[PDB]
Amino acid sequence: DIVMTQTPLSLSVTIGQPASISCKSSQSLLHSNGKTYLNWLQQRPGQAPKILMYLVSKLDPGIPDRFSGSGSETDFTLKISRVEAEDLGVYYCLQGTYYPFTFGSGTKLEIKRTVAAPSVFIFPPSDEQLKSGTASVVCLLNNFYPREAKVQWKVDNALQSGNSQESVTEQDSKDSTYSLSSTLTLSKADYEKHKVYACEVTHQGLSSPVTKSFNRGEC
Amino acid sequence: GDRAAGQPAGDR
Amino acid sequence: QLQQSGPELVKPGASVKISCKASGYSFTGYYMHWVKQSHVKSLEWIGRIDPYDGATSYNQNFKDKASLTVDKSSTTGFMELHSLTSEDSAVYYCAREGHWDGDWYFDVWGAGTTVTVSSASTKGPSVFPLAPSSKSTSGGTAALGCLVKDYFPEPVTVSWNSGALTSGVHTFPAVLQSSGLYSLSSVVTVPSSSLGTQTYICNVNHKPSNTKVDKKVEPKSC
Repeated sequence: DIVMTQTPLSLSVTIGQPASISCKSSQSLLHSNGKTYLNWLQQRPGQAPKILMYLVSKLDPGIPDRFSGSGSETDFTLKISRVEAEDLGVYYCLQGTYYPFTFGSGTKLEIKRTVAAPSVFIFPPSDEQLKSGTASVVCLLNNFYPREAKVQWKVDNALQSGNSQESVTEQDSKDSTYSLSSTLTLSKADYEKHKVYACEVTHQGLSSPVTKSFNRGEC
Repeated sequence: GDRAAGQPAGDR
Repeated sequence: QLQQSGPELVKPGASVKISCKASGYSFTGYYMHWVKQSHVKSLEWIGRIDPYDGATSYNQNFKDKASLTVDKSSTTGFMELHSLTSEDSAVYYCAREGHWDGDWYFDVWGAGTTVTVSSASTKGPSVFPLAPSSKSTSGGTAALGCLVKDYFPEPVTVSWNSGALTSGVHTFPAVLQSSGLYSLSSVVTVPSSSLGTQTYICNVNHKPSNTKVDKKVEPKSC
């Protein structure tokens, strides 16, 4: 089958600035009837794919005019005039000339916005979970950019390692920011051994590390 | 188009 | 215009049947294709079926794996997968090849069906409240949420107030724990003054285990 190669693999564009995605096919996608069946798809996180363009340059009526497509028989380019926040997600090219259909590798598009400092929250473990025998302490970073952030746990001013997990959201379709949760999991025995639990947050938008802390028993 | 049609990659 | 079936947990070697309910258009007038998504970069075409007479065209990779049938009475298309292996765990979409400007393309896509192939059995999640407090306040805004822990497989559906609370909601991608069970959290930022008047309930629905849980998240003194 035809092999589609998409360059670049990831792309980061500022709002209002142009973007460009490339797609190359192993064979000429021109068909006997003279039509070049190339399709561009966009898949926002948590949604199904949606076709942006068909036959290289024809836009779907629901797609705005800032999307454009220009390509020859073997090389193709998808252009965005002014990138907006809703244009995030992964873009795939799809050939429809030769059986069977084949997709490209995909190009992740990140929306570049101004630096935003995270809001730091901390949640002591619930009493219902403490009755089960485990204790999860959550540290929350909300609405920051860029996504590069560092979280470190301190139990009684002692740096921890090997007992926490963290997860970052996808980029927001509206404000183009990220959120991050960090869960520190311990046993009921290990949790009651200490009193001071804190998470230290370092981010590009912060001058000094921010520390949210609590004492076991404040509740 | 009562009968379905599509891009040539669907059928051989 | 396209509705798919729920997520499925299948043991290795067994079979699975997922459906694609169509509505709002001439069912027999457009091909219905199926697509496999193994991960973020893997997108593969399975095959198509003509709803008028049942003519099916398959990809050579899915000859012995997939079989497409149709039901004109219910205007529903089905895909059955036989002898599943680990590499069959993916998300499966159904799509319509529509017509516009004298050209054909996929203009309607289903939401997708998550299929997990594993010998492990399903496990219901445990929901714990992330109660707001002084430690979760920032500039008159408060944070609260729900911790969904120890479930298998993916996905779990989290909503707030039966879907009425959506603004400011962040549901995190699940993490794999050392026990092999998934865990995630859903959080929302609300006005701290509205903690006494408003009621915040997270709705956790884990379809592979048929587990529906509602948790009221109330403030705490901390």
